[PDB]
Amino acid sequence: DVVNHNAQALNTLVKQLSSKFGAISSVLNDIFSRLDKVEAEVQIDRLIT
Amino acid sequence: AYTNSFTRGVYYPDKVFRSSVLHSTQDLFLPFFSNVTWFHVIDNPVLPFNDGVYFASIEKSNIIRGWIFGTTLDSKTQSLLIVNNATNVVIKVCEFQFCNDPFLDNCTFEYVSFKNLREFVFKNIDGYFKIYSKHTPIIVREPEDLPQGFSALEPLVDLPIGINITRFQTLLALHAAYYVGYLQPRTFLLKYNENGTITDAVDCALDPLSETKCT
Amino acid sequence: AENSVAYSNNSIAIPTNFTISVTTEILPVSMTKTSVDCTMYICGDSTECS
Amino acid sequence: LKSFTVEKGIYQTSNFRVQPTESIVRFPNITNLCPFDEVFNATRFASVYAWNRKRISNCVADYSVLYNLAPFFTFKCYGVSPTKLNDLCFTNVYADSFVIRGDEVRQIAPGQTGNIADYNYKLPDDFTGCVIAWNSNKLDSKVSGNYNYLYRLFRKSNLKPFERDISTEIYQAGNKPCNGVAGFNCYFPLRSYSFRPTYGVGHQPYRVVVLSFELLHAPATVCGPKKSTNLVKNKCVNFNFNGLKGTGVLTESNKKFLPFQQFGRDIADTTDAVRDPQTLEILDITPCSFGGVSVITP
Amino acid sequence: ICAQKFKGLTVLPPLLTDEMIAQYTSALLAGTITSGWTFGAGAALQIPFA
Ligand SMILES: *[C@@H]1O[C@H](CO)[C@@H](O[C@@H]2O[C@H](CO)[C@@H](O[C@@H]3O[C@H](CO[C@H]4O[C@H](CO)[C@@H](O)[C@H](O)[C@@H]4O)[C@@H](O)[C@H](O[C@H]4O[C@H](CO)[C@@H](O)[C@H](O)[C@@H]4O)[C@@H]3O)[C@H](O)[C@H]2NC(C)=O)[C@H](O)[C@H]1NC(C)=O
Ligand SMILES: *[C@@H]1O[C@H](CO)[C@@H](O[C@@H]2O[C@H](CO)[C@@H](O)[C@H](O)[C@H]2NC(C)=O)[C@H](O)[C@H]1NC(C)=O
Ligand SMILES: *[C@@H]1O[C@H](CO)[C@@H](O)[C@H](O)[C@H]1NC(C)=O
Ligand SMILES: *[C@@H]1O[C@H](CO)[C@@H](O)[C@H](O)[C@H]1NC(C)=O
Ligand SMILES: *[C@@H]1O[C@H](CO)[C@@H](O)[C@H](O)[C@H]1NC(C)=O
Ligand SMILES: *[C@@H]1O[C@H](CO)[C@@H](O)[C@H](O)[C@H]1NC(C)=O
Ligand SMILES: *[C@@H]1O[C@H](CO)[C@@H](O)[C@H](O)[C@H]1NC(C)=O
Repeated sequence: DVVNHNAQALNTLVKQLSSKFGAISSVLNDIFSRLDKVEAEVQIDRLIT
Repeated sequence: AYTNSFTRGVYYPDKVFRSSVLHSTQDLFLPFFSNVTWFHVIDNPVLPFNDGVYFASIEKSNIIRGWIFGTTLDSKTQSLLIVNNATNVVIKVCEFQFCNDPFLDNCTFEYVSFKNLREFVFKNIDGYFKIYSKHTPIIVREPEDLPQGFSALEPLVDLPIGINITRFQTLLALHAAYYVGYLQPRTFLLKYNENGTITDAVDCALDPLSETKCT
Repeated sequence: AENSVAYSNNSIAIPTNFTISVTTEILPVSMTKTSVDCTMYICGDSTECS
Repeated sequence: LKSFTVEKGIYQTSNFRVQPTESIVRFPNITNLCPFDEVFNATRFASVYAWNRKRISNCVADYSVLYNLAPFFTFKCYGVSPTKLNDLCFTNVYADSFVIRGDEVRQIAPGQTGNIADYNYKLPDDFTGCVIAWNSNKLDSKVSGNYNYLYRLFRKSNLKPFERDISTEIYQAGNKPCNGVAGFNCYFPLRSYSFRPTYGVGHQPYRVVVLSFELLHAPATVCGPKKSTNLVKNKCVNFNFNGLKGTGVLTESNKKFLPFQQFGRDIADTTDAVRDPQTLEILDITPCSFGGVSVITP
Repeated sequence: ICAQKFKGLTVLPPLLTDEMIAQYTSALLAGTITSGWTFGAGAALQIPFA
């Protein structure tokens, strides 16, 4: 259980990077490329939070 | 005449290569152990298309020759016709009906490019037509129903047509049996090996055990 | 299993033999030591996100 | 540590080292300039409610025409910024070029209710793309009314979004069966606004092109005007594959792609393997920056 | 494991390797066998196991 919990928490932390958190995309560079700096910052603030 | 599909109809849902991973997806799939309709070769009655059609054919040598898709099939609107030939394969969307009964002897789009088991999946997304195929033969011990096993269907044809389809009909060779099933929105668990080939799948809504597997 | 001890005013039970038992007790002492780089995890190879 | 004095021990240090980047661009090598003049400079536009859609597949979409010419009014783009459209790539582009009354040009938006918003310009909830309009006083305004455009109304039923259809049958506003014959509360579908140059500025006709893009980074046949440079490997470089930007070392990979497969994705659904759009070789992406080192000091 | 290393998530090794933990358990076993409880209170005093 000590091995499995420490593996499972790291797997969850890795898999959580595909989430959008209400933004348009989970890919960081796509928001920068598809939007200008007025709304790219407010879209990536959700990802950072 | 009804028969039972046996863990068949799983296609590649995207172009993304994934290696040695279990991936859960939400798409129009043929449900596991569903009830499919089975026809003999004499007949080709006209059948509805719904949200998607899984087609299968067990045939001797090129008994099935093509397909007809449409809505009214009365030479007023577009009807997608696929005819495969030993020379070359023809796909057209011509509106006009040519034969009184369809058999083997200003269109907006044209494209020219029991020993045999063939599986196909035809579906439309916003009028965009996707055709997935698989061609693996069976040599001996043909039981005249769906063979028990698993295989993955690779994408072949993408047509940017925008053509509404509601009903369809197949084409037979003239001078064997075929299977039709319908796709439903399902969540599937897919297994990818080191090659990237889909080797196993789990239908999440089939039974509580597979729901536990998906959880 | 239900047992009934034969209690009495003048009655004792004294063992006439023994046995030597060896049991196993298992105790975790430590776990996996992890470390997280914050910039490489959150943004990752992106200067303007940093 | 945000301190000038460091105590004795081992410390994990975040990287303050500056790594310069070299931009590498890679795009499909199609040389055909896109015929936007077939959409714009045509003599007569298409029928408004017939939903005649123009398909753009093999093109170099140069938007300098869209930005450096006088007749352009609005650039209402949803899901993408118009100012960065020349840097990306698209799979298939679709154009709906019809003529609307100017006061109804504001009705071309998803989630709106109107005669234009419900029957021909019904954008879905997940619509991406741009709406462009300009004036048509010189071409689409005629003396005693222009009859080249016909419009459909007088129905309480709304059609499906992005389903091309023709309704030649009479819109049955009344309960009595019209059966293609005008009668009580039976209105013919096609109606002419009869555009004139003597009308108001809002009532003057406007030429409107709705461009729908597919913003996926799939095998793309439409790209903006940009060169393609040499593929630098085994070094920390930027990369731009079909509009897909990234930073990292591109190396040779042994992941045997299926012939229809374009991208490889990791456990975290991040892009790990790519396919070159020209040479059709498979490249592995390794992160550039080392995350941090340990400093052992007294 | 390589995906976590690419994402800023590293795992540090322990300070004491398993050979050294085995040497500690060997020392404790040898002291318990050859000296009883006397090595826990100070210097080890040899005594027969009987
Ligand atoms: C307290 O309890 C202990 C045991 O916990 C008793 O001590 C003796 O313990 C030894 C083993 O620890 C016993 O020895 C064994 O005796 C067997 C005799 O079995 C034969 O006889 C009985 C009775 O007649 C028959 O029912 C049976 O079928 C047999 O015919 C031997 O067969 C055993 O030999 C095996 O093991 C030895 C190794 O020990 C091998 O070398 C042999 O080849 C063979 O495989 C074994 O020798 C012994 O029986 C116990 N003593 C008694 C009297 O039972 C204490 O006696 C007890 N104290 C009190 C006060 O109760
Ligand atoms: C595709 O075409 C069919 C028929 O051409 C359409 O079905 C019609 O739908 C209307 C509205 O519900 C009905 O009043 C008609 O009776 C239907 N016709 C038939 C023959 O059933 C269908 O709506 C079109 N679109 C889709 C997405 O299937
Ligand atoms: C399929 O349907 C038929 C009747 O339509 C029924 O008799 C048969 O049991 C069904 N098969 C399955 C597997 O449910
Ligand atoms: C093709 O010609 C027929 C014959 O008049 C016509 O009804 C139909 O609308 C035409 N289709 C196209 C797409 O031009
Ligand atoms: C993957 O393909 C290789 C050939 O390139 C083959 O040797 C290997 O066995 C395949 N993997 C599996 C799990 O079959
Ligand atoms: C023990 O002695 C007391 C006093 O005579 C008596 O009441 C009790 O029942 C006795 N207990 C037993 C178990 O005999
Ligand atoms: C142009 O593209 C084709 C196919 O995409 C490729 O085979 C060829 O090498 C490319 N040429 C250059 C100069 O990039």
